[PDB]
Amino acid sequence: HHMVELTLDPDTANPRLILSLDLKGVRLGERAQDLPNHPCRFDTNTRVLASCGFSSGRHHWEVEVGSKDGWAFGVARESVRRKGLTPFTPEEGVWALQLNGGQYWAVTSPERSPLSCGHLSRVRVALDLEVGAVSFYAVEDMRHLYTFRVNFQERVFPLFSVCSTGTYLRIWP
Amino acid sequence: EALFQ
Repeated sequence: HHMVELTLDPDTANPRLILSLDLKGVRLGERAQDLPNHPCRFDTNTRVLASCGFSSGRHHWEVEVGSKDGWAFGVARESVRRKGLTPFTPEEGVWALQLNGGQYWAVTSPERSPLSCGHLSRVRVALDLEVGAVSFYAVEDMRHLYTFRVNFQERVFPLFSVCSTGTYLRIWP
Repeated sequence: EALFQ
């Protein structure tokens, strides 16, 4: 299966996040790193982008997910706000799944959409900038989790967020 | 809980 080779972009990462040495993994620490505050860096929300974004075409990757609450992942428009506390909503240009309250959610607004998908281990993300959609599938049977249909009007970046300790996200391949 | 997501 042809998947994009992605690495987490340390210049974007919230300083509380810990990125693995291979730049595939992210979790939350309780120590803020002393990092330079670039305009691209998420200074309050616990977010990081991949270093690669996309303006056209179709792209796949997979995300290995922790069993416990605290993560959300998907894609963000490049213009996603980086500074101060921002909402985690489609209006803010984030299109994500989340594990919170021991429930899986598609992060719709104003109310999140609870998913009855069973336990998740690894999720395939299918980003389609030709038709305007981002879809999520559980890898065991490729059951469909959710599709956001979006007329994306800018470059779209893989998005990861971890807002509590005790969980993680990891990029494959 | 997810305020900072």
